[PDB]
This record gives sequence, structure tokens and C-alpha cells, in this order.
Amino acid sequence: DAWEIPRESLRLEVKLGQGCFGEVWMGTWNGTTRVAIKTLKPGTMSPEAFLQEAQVMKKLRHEKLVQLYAVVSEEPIYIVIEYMSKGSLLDFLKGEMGKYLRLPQLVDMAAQIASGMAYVERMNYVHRDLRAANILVGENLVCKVADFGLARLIEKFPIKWTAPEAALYGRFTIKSDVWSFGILLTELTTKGRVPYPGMVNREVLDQVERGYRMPCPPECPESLHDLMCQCWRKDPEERPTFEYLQAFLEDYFTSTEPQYQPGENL
Repeated sequence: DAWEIPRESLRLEVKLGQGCFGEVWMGTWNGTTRVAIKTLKPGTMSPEAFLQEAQVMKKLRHEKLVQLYAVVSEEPIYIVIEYMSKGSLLDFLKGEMGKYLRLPQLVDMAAQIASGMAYVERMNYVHRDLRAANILVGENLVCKVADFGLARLIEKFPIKWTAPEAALYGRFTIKSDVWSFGILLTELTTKGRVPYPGMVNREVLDQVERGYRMPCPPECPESLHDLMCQCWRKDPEERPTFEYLQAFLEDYFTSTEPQYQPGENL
């Protein structure tokens, strides 16, 4: 198809991350544009299924999603994307710039993810792996949803982010995505800490089933934690939409916490 490109048009430069798929490099494309490239290693993952990520990226275009640019479908295999200068949200949150983030910038970042996910929502897709590690940060604190490896049109998984019904019964929906967004809201409010501190996977599964939910993070306003609790409702279906989350987050400091004053950490 028309996404395909020749190898030579590219050039890889700096290396960025490593996984059991391959590598991630920064680079330039047609020697004029700054790009990012997700390599494969000598056929370590199934070739047809590896490009099933980009297959999905092809049909999604939104300002708050990492934009596909090009593909080299002929071995050695690649996937080329827009470049996100500030790396992953998880690294950002716990790194050196992370400590000066306050509630208004963190709420603004949540708003953007929600805006990106609301688009997924109206496109009838499911992300399946929504979390801080899967969001990229650009310049001006812009945040975009990434790592569509598992995204599906609506037709193991780290239970700490994954809704109960999806971890147990493989029932992934946009509403399981909502659940992960609730956990993503805790990573934002704690500068990037792992949820369910000191709890191990099976401890998390057993406790969540019995209705345990993480408490208000320190200095997080109750109204933001209430939103978290809504996202973690037992019935997938009583959970709010992204569209609602987007709108509630964008308007937060006027409609919900107009009395917010900056604290020690948030």
C-alpha cells in the first residue's frame, strides 16, 4: 500500500529503548524531517503480526495520538512515526522535570490523554494497554497516546492497570480502557509511582475483586479521586465515557475545584 517507503529515505541515529520485538531509534526521514523508528530483530516476532500494530495506526489520525508516517514492510522491518521529544510520560513524571509538575499541568496532561482516548472511543477501538509508559511527551507538555501493539477494533496483561473483567475473562472494551485511565490518574498524581504499593499481582486481583480501591493520593483533591472511583466501578458499564472525562478535565479548575490552591507537591 501507499504507506510503504524505501529504506534509503530514512536514517537511524540515536537508540532509545529495547524490547523483545526489537529496538527504537530516533532519526531523520527524506533527510529533512525528524522521526522515530520501531525496528524488529532478525525475525524475533511474527512478521505479519508485527505490522498489525501499524495496520491499526493507519486508520487512526488525531492530534493526541502518535501519528504513523511510513512503513518498511520488507525485511528488515520498520515502523516510522512522529517524534516525541520528551520521551515517555512515566520517565517524565519521575525524572528531574517531574518534581515541579503541579495539579494544573497534570490535569492538563490528563485532559489531552482523555481527548486522545475519546477519539479512540468514537472510532470504536480499544487500546488495551493504557498507562503512563504508553504515553509520549512532546514539547510544550503535549501528551500523545502510543504503543498500539494490542489495539483492536471492537469485535499476561499487567493486572495493576487492567480492569478485572478484562484480566479474568478477556473482556476488553473502551470501558476497560476507562479503568486503566483511572489508574493512569494515580500515576499522574503520585509523580509516577506504581499503583497498589507493596501489593503483588495476586494480592491485587484478590483485593480488587473484594472491592478494595486505592485511597486519595496525598494532596489530590477528593473530586479528582471520586473521578478515579467512577473509573473503577465494578460494572464496566457504569464507568464514564472518555468524552465526559475529557470535558470534566479540561474544565476542572473552573467547574469542580475553583478553590484549588497549590500545595507542597500538587
